[PDB]
Amino acid sequence: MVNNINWVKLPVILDRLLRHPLLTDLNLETAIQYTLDFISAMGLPNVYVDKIETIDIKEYRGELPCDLISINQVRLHKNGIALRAMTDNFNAYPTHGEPSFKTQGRVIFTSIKHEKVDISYKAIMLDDEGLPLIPDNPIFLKTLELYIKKEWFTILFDMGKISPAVLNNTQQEYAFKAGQCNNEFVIPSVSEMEAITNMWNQLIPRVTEFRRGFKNLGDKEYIRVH
Amino acid sequence: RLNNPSRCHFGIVGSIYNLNDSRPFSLVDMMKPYNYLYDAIHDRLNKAIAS
Repeated sequence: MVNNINWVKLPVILDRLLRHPLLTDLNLETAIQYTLDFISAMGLPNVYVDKIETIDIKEYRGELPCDLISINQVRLHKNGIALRAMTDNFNAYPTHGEPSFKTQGRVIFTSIKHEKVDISYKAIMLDDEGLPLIPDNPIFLKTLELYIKKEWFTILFDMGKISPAVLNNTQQEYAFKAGQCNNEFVIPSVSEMEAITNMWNQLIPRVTEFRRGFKNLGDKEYIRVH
Repeated sequence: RLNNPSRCHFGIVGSIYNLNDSRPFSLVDMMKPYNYLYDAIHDRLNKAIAS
């Protein structure tokens, strides 16, 4: 992403929506739900807060943080070796290898009995109130505005309180701004293209940056001169 | 030398492989530009191989 994620409070979107006379029954309560829906539907990883938090494994099981949404990595605390996805169907079940993990709810199922594991996860940036905090990018703001307007107009169209042409226009505009917002947050910046370039050109390919925390992924590959 | 008392020199004997009282244009001199072009083009080749 080229631009920086400067955070602003949620009613910034209600400042802009309520300019429309047909959206004056919208509320913070509705904006919260539709904002969370938009955040998930776009799935942008720059909108989440990166956190690292250690936990203990009692026996092939560990308690997971409260605010976790998605895991970047899990690794062993003492070695630093990363874990992979668990493909085993009988992990801690005995009868009569490398470490891996599997997470469903508040519980992470590892293949290790008693160790500390480090989890690098993504959460939502919250407010002084326990509420979501949105980027102030006017592209993001316009796209979220258009998302909420599209949902409200879809309800009102299901009633027959909006013309089909009005909803068709709203859907067209939301679709274009959704694509544009997707490209805004995903296209790398200059530093991210230097990292991608140093990942791309290897005379000797590097294929083991998962073992580390992808630390050396964008490190330049130097060849000595002979 | 027998007849000339002024003819003398040192132990050093040699020659310049030059043309008409000029500085010598050696074999390495006349192969060097090609070697530099070879090195540059092979640099492009290696960078292509990496990518």
